[PDB]
Amino acid sequence: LDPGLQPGQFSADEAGAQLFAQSYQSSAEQVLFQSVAASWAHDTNITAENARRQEEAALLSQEFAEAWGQKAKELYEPIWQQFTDPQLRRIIGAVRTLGSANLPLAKRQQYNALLSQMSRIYSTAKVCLPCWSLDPDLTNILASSRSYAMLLFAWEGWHNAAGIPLKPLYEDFTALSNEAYKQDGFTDTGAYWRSWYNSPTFEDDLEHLYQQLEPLYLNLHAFVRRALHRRYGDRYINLRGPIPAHLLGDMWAQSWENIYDMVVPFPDKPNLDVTSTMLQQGWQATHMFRVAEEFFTSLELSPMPPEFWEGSMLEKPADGREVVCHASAWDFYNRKDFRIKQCTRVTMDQLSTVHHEMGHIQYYLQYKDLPVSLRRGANPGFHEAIGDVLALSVSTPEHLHKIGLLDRVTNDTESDINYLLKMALEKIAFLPFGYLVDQWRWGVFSGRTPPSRYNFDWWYLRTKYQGICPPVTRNETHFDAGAKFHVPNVTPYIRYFVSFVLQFQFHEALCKEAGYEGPLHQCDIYRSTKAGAKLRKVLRAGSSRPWQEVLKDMVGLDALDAQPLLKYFQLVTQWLQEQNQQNGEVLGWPEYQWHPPLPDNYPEG
Ligand SMILES: *[C@@H]1O[C@H](CO[C@@H]2O[C@@H](C)[C@@H](O)[C@@H](O)[C@@H]2O)[C@@H](O[C@@H]2O[C@H](CO)[C@@H](O[C@@H]3O[C@H](CO)[C@@H](O)[C@H](O)[C@@H]3O)[C@H](O)[C@H]2NC(C)=O)[C@H](O)[C@H]1NC(C)=O
Ligand SMILES: *[C@@H]1O[C@H](CO[C@@H]2O[C@@H](C)[C@@H](O)[C@@H](O)[C@@H]2O)[C@@H](O[C@@H]2O[C@H](CO)[C@@H](O)[C@H](O)[C@H]2NC(C)=O)[C@H](O)[C@H]1NC(C)=O
Ligand SMILES: C[C@H](N[C@H](C(=O)O)[C@@H]1CCCN1C(=O)[C@@H](N)CC(=O)O)C(=O)N1CCC[C@H]1C(=O)O
Ligand SMILES: *[C@@H]1O[C@H](CO)[C@@H](O[C@@H]2O[C@H](CO)[C@@H](O)[C@H](O)[C@H]2NC(C)=O)[C@H](O)[C@H]1NC(C)=O
Ligand SMILES: [Cl-]
Ligand SMILES: [Mg+2]
Ligand SMILES: [Zn+2]
Repeated sequence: LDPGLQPGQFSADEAGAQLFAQSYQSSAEQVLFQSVAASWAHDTNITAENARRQEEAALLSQEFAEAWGQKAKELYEPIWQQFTDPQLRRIIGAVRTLGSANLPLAKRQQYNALLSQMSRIYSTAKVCLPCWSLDPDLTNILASSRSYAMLLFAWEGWHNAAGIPLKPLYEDFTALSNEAYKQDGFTDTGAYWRSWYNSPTFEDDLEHLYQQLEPLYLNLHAFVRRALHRRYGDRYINLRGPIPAHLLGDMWAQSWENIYDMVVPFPDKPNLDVTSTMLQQGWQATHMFRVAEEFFTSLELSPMPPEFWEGSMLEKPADGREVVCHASAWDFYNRKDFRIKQCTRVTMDQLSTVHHEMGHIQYYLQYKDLPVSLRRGANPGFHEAIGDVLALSVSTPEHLHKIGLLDRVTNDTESDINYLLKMALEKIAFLPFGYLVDQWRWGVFSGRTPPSRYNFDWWYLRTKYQGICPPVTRNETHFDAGAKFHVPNVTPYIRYFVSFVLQFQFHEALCKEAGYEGPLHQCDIYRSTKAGAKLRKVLRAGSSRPWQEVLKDMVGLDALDAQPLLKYFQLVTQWLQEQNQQNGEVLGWPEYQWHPPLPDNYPEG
């Protein structure tokens, strides 16, 4: 480490800790920036040289973190929790957790190389014919093809191409991660991840939430399985068993909005999927990002700065460069550079993804003047919910009419059911997947799931919660959890389950502050400066305040609560129950061993 980046001398009391934090800040911006810039150079141009430069930057960040981290524990470990400044408690508490910087040099190098190699395998994998990339090719197949065998070839090809080679790498990463965080006092890596929510009842609280939500998923599941049976027939759909995992519009069966045209309850009404109108009108990536920006400024939040438009990657590069296409938002920690990297496609669900990533950017813009250690969300679920809240207003048929994407307008019972069913395919279908992914990963980090059971325990949870089955046989040479971005790219997932409940709490509170008095699912907060100011208060706090207190100020309650979500969907919850009873459906999948057969002469066709 450069000496100029090393800590000097400070007293072991609150007065000294304030000076320690100020000196840390003045060097941390330089070290964080160089690491983000090297990650950006790699993710937008994957090459062996850019991976070497990124690993070099990661090693330096670990040297910085060890030096200031060791000094913080030596001076303040027994006293920082009683300091009178709550911002200072948070800064010192973060600095004394060293993470991967606890490892000796050789294991640090091994750790960084695994992260680089795992990212490469996932983002360059391809499916070659008897080659397709995940984005756009395989995504488009899973969303629009209605040929069972074509869908199967894409699903099987992808899970085999990405999952199989990742397994040996993921076993080594898990061991090294645990060794690192044990030295910060955590029993395993999953305990560190859960500690961010600062709640001793976290796991029990989540389970209780899912108990209230499960009847809504079971009824959506049965209704959709019936529609699939009408398309594919008894050979491929078992009305009392799990759904084959490749038929629901998405590589992970994680949201089902892309099969809306196959289940719409009242097909005679206006098409609430505006994708064909976007293409007809000539929308491109730039229009989508400017339309999202103008919603934010209608609320008197900030526009995107010049550095955002000059630096971002909003389309897949056409020079054939290899890139990480998975959509992501980037804070460079210098208060100036903020960017999105997205291989944007012109569709309705991509317009929602644009809003989701721009919600992250807006957070970065609002808290950039805090110390670096507090430039985070109140908890990670807050960060995921911001863009989704705005996107709930944008998708209302009334808002779509205002921005020219839906001409015909009606307010009748059948149109309400269509809209809420489409929104249920996006939000309710996701709940089991958002809940199960880190149940799997927490078991791996704790040792309850060793390598010999990675796939056995993944498919137990997938069938338990989602009611789906793999459409070809799997064994422990397969590593199907590894075929989902967040696993090889080491991003925690329970933030998305928290977000999908929390965003309806935010929507209800902002709709009230805007003076709206109709049904919750027809609220549009567009141009409400009062809602804007309420949201701005949350965003400017960063992680300076306990999240339970920020939530109480915003919505009137200091805990996660499913009731606003239930209220939003109530009309379609009742309708789906009534329909399934009339069709004599079985709720659930009591034939839990069932798998579909292979198509005739497969893969030859
Ligand atoms: C669409 O129509 C609904 C109500 O009409 C219909 O009722 C069903 C039979 C079906 O036909 C549905 O398609 C549809 O819901 C309108 O909702 C009504 O909005 C008004 C004003 O926004 C509400 O009045 C307020 O109610 C609150 C309750 O707390 C009071 O505090 C206020 O003082 C005020 O009285 C009314 O409650 C609400 N009715 C229902 C059943 O929700 C909706 O506005 C309309 N949407 C559009 C875009 O025109
Ligand atoms: C695990 O599965 C792979 C491949 O999947 C198999 O595909 C069919 C045979 C299906 O009916 C299922 O049995 C399996 O899931 C197996 O890889 C095969 O291995 C044998 C011998 O090792 C070889 O002759 C085949 O060519 C292989 N197939 C491929 C596609 O590589 C593997 O044997 C199964 N068992 C283990 C422990 O990995
Ligand atoms: C499309 C979205 N990409 C993530 C996100 O935006 O959350 C990306 C990759 C992982 C983190 N990340 C970031 O951009 C962070 N730098 C933001 C931050 O933490 O500040 C994604 O994965 N989503 C959307 C809902 C369901 C889930 C999914 O698609 O599975
Ligand atoms: C992608 O990254 C590579 C580095 O791996 C860049 O290649 C370098 O480009 C500079 C500028 O022309 C040359 O001076 C170097 O000799 C190149 N190095 C190597 C190893 O080829 C490349 O420019 C990047 N591509 C884009 C589009 O940014
Ligand atoms: Cl999280
Ligand atoms: Mg989709
Ligand atoms: Zn996000």
